[PDB]
Amino acid sequence: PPVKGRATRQRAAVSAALQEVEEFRSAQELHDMLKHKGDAVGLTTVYRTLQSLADAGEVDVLRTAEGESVYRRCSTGDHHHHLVCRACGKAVEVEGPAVEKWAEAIAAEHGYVNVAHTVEIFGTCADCAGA
Amino acid sequence: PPVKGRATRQRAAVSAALQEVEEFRSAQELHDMLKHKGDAVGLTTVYRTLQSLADAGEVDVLRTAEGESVYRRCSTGDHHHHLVCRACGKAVEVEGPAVEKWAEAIAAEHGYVNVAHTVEIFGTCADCAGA
Amino acid sequence: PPVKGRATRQRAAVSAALQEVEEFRSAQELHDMLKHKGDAVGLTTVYRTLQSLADAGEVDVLRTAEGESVYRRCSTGDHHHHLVCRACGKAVEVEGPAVEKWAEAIAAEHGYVNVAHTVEIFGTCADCAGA
Amino acid sequence: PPVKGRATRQRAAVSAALQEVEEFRSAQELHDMLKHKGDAVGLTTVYRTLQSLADAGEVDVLRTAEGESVYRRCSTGDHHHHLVCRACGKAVEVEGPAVEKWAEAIAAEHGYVNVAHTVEIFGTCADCAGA
DNA sequence: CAAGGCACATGACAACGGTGTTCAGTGCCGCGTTGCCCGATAC
DNA sequence: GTATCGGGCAACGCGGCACTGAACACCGTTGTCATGTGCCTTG
Ligand SMILES: [Zn+2]
Ligand SMILES: [Zn+2]
Ligand SMILES: [Zn+2]
Ligand SMILES: [Zn+2]
Ligand SMILES: [Zn+2]
Ligand SMILES: [Zn+2]
Ligand SMILES: [Zn+2]
Ligand SMILES: [Zn+2]
Ligand SMILES: [Zn+2]
Ligand SMILES: [Zn+2]
Ligand SMILES: [Zn+2]
Ligand SMILES: [Zn+2]
Repeated sequence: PPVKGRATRQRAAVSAALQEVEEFRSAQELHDMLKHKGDAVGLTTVYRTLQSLADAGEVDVLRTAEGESVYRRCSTGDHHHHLVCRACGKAVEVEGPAVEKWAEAIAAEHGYVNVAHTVEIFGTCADCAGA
Repeated sequence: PPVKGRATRQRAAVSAALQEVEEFRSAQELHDMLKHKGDAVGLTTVYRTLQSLADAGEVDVLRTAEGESVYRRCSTGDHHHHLVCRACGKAVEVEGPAVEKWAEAIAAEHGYVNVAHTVEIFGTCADCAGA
Repeated sequence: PPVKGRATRQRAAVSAALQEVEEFRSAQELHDMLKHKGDAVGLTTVYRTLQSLADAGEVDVLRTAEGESVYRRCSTGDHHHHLVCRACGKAVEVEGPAVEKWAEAIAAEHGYVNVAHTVEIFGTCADCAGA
Repeated sequence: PPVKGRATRQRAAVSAALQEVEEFRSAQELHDMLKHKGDAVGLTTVYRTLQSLADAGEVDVLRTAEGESVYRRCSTGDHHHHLVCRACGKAVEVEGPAVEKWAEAIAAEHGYVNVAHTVEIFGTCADCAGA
């Protein structure tokens, strides 16, 4: 995820960290990892870099029920929904043509000016269910 | 809106406000409406009664971008999703058989033990765009 | 370390950590220890409690060369001075009456109506020098 | 006022401004003085040249309560402790042998390999007390 | 019907855990500059 | 042989834009203390 602005070690390090993690992680959880790495990127810098890469669309952003937003790096450039397990903290990338068609059809039925479908699935995997 | 908690004048006043407005409203906004009525239900009372109704199932919960939870009363007890306009705060109930099937299919392919899917569409109204 | 206002678990949690620690530590450093302890006090909560305890005099505060203030609970509330080992991150309490008298005499020569005398020492122990 | 860095017009201007002031001055404030003179020396250049002079020991430094760095040029080459009035912002150099001996003695019994003793006094002068 | 018996209730505070804004302070990549450094010069 | 002269010069200056460290501010939610309101047997 190349940052749009002039490259610096801190922004490059957060970009590398997003590639290193394949799970949705909040800024506080990522900043703690970078502090343990010894990179020295500040919590405020981690917030600014995560927001810039997410605005570019390089990293996907999701919100939990608690209201804490989480950011993950996605291999697929194309838009897709996600099935996420809270216990794993990891998400699966899946895209639905039918759900997208249903959202457009619902917008057509109500004559809504624009469509911004937000389909997200939250389920726990069998491995986490086992204890 | 039947409330599981012991019956009191305060619970009835907030329940009346929920029935009065179909559109999603924040707990603070509902408290302000009760203050205007003269019911003067306490903010700590409005927050507790809204949350209690939600666990019972009388009210449905949604997340505004600002991150403030909003509560509305729904006539139908069947599973449904909401097509809501952020600009006008107007919510219309929408149901799709295909979205249920797609969510079930993603859960089945990944073999997650328990899965619950939350879906909503954000669009402006044709009347709203009209000037 | 007591806080003047009504006590809560979070105020007690930061106070317990300051009593447990025998060295000066920053708000961010103390917060990471508490997060691992599972107390779950927020960084803003760590800052508000630390500042209140320091005002009471329960915890003595020293300013580091970097400029990030570090807080520690001293053995006695009596006035004293500290010699800090940078490698240890811990200090030894030593007070000189003569230095206070010297500061008072020179302050009187200055003509100051009232004066505040502060002394700090930065060094390293013989054991810390060995590597 | 010698500068370790290669001599140039900008370095001549910052050194002259430091010579003119006999009180602790913020690096940004010295830059403000230089633009007022019309020297138009760069702020980044003012910061690096002040740091080089401080490393040389030509101009002394003090850490303020806010934590910003202030630089004062001193007539006396020999070591001393600055008594800076909080109200005036001006410092009079006073040296005490006893405080140095006390710091050395406590460090020696503690067994510290090396120690640096720093003493600062802050008070309002009788003239400043007058209003 | 009213006093008791008891509970659940309320509300006003007193708190808080996120994410966002000021800073002095410092990366950076272009510029410039200065005493040195040499090659002449025609005498 | 000296000496002043033009010009190049490469290892260094400079400045402006740009971006970063902690400490601090906001805002929807509560956790903790007290008391008035509601009902049920017992009289
Ligand atoms: Zn994705
Ligand atoms: Zn989609
Ligand atoms: Zn799982
Ligand atoms: Zn509904
Ligand atoms: Zn559904
Ligand atoms: Zn609309
Ligand atoms: Zn102490
Ligand atoms: Zn003292
Ligand atoms: Zn040591
Ligand atoms: Zn000095
Ligand atoms: Zn004064
Ligand atoms: Zn001394």
